[PDB]
Parts: sequence; C-alpha cells; structure tokens
Amino acid sequence: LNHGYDDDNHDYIVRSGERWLERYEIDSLIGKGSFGQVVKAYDHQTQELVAIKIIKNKKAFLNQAQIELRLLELMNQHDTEMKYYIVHLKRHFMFRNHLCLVFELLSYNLYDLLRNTHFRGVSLNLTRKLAQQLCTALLFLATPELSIIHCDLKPENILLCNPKRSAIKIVDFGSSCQLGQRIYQYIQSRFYRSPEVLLGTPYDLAIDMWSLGCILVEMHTGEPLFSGSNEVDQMNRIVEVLGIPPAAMLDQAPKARKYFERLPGGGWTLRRTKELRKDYQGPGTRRLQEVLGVGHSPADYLRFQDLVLRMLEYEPAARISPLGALQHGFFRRT
Ligand SMILES: COc1cc(N2CCN(C)CC2)ccc1Nc1nccc(-c2cn(C)c3cnccc23)n1
Ligand SMILES: [Mn+2]
Ligand SMILES: [Mn+2]
Ligand SMILES: [Mn+2]
Repeated sequence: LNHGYDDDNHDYIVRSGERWLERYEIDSLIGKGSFGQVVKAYDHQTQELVAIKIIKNKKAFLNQAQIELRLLELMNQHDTEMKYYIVHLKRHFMFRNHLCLVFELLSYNLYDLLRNTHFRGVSLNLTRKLAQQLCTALLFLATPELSIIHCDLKPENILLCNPKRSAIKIVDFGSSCQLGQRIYQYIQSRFYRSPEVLLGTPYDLAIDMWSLGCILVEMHTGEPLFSGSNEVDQMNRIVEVLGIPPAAMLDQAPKARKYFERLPGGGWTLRRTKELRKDYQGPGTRRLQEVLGVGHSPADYLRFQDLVLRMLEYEPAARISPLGALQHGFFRRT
C-alpha cells in the first residue's frame, strides 16, 4: 500500500469521480487482469471518454509494460491501413506510482457479444465478418518490421468499436513480444494456449493463429472449444478433438512426457492419468463436426470447418498463415 493508494494486489484503488492531473475523471472499472486495471475515464480537456490502463505498482509489471508501450508506439509509426485494427495508445503518463496508458474508448468485448446471445453463438455471417478482421490484424502483426506475437488473443481482448456495428479492434499487448525475442514459457490464456506452448517448444506468430481458431469456434457455438482446468487437462481436451500430435513435434518437445508416453513400436499415446475424464473415448473422438453441431449454406459450414481445422494444425509450420486464412474460400467468392 503506497500512501494508501494501492490495495494488497498493488492495484490502484479506483474511486469513481476522482480527478487525475486536473484532466481525467475516473468513471468506473472496465476490467481487471494480471497487468492491473482498465477504467473508463472522461478527459475534460478534449471532452471525450477514454479508457485508461493502470499498470500494477510492481517493478515486474512496470518493466513488462515498457515493452507494451514500445510495441504500441511501433505499430503506430507508419501510414498503413491495417494498423486501424489495433486500439491505439493516445498517451502514457505516470500517476501515483502507476504507469497509465490512455486509449480511445471502445464499446465492449467479444465475450459481452456472446453473453448477449445467451452464449448460443453468433450467426455464421457475423462469425465471418469478425474472423476476416481478426485474420487481417494477424497479417498486420506478421509484417516483418513488427513481427509481433500478441500472446494473449482471447474474447476479452477483442473489442467492438460500436454497439450496432461489427467493426473490431484488438487490445492487450502487455504480454506481447517480437519474433525470436520470446521471454516467457507460460504464455497465452489457457483455453487459447497453443500446443507448442503447452509442449514447451519454440513458438512464433503461429500461436496467435491457434488462439484465433479457438475463438472462431467459440463465436459460432457460444462456448470455449477447449476449456481445460490446467495444462494437462488442456492437452487432453485438444487431443480429444484433434488426435495425437505428430511424432516430429513430440520428439523435440521438452514437455512431451507431461502429457504423452511412448509405446514400444507404437509411437506416442496420451498418458492415462486420473486427470482424464471417465467418459473419455480416445483421441479424435470429439469430432469438430459435432462440436459445431447441427451466407449460411451447408457448403458455407463445410468451408468454415475447413478453415478452423487449418488454424488448429498442430505443427506451427503447417498451421495456416494470416494471408492463407484471408484467401480461404470461407471468405472469398473465388
Ligand atoms: C466501456 O468500455 C468497455 C467495457 C467493457 N466491458 C467488459 C466487461 N463487460 C461485462 C462490460 C463491458 C470492455 C471494454 C471496454 N472498453 C475498452 N476500450 C478501450 C480499451 C479497453 C481495454 C480492455 N482491456 C481488456 C484492455 C487491455 N489493455 C488495454 C486496453 C484494454 N476497453
Ligand atoms: Mn512515449
Ligand atoms: Mn493479457
Ligand atoms: Mn452451442
């Protein structure tokens, strides 16, 4: 607790109506997370609402947000069209021992959109609109000069610009890194965590595409595709849909043995611990066709499933690229 401004988690104690810097009036809490808090604030100088991300008062979180700041400014440097899929940082300042990042205020997040459907999912047409924008934001991050791995793609970090419009932007580069410059082994939110991160292998921009494949299914069905309770359970649920990962991946995977075991002359198989639910039927027995259930032709559903399976390829080299996804027949008349 610093002068009484911080709670026990080193989060700033948000008080509605408080005035900061004789400029910002705090209205309400938007969200909490590992990083800290996001608040809705009124900028009295410009007479506009903003969102303010208040980083936790910890050396570690302060240090990690230096990176997030640098990456946000990098993504704003040039006059590109693609950069407008990113919520852009208006400014940053220090306030009572907290680094504060000011963003344009958006309306709500993709989890809110799903809850408004009673978690039944959105139409295939809206899933398509959202997916093509998300693929484009990934194409942008893959630009060589950026080479940014978002590392925390998930519904909470995908915001709708306007309540009656399907435009989206992405937020939360607080765990992002650039290619090769990976600096954490336990990354991504668990439901959206890729096999290579689960397996401890070197990861690259493809981990975001894995997340995106998970998200598109959730958008359509209303529910997370792989809602694991821990990493072993996360692997188990992935394997139940997509089968055993390829031997070339498991052979070079430091944590292969956390989930899998070797059969003499039988390759790799899932370790059968008590973490496995009793009704578990085997690898690939929860077909994606049945998860999806029974612009909306049955051919459109088959194209959607095809795109999702290319996003959920185990081998990152084999997983569809942002450009490949954009050229996929799910989106394109040709
Ligand atoms: C009223 O505005 C919002 C309301 C909500 N909520 C979410 C809960 N439901 C129940 C209500 C609606 C969610 C987002 C917004 N707006 C908004 N606009 C800009 C940035 C951010 C932002 C969110 N996150 C996780 C971030 C992480 N890093 C940086 C920036 C952000 N959020
Ligand atoms: Mn700056
Ligand atoms: Mn995050
Ligand atoms: Mn459903």
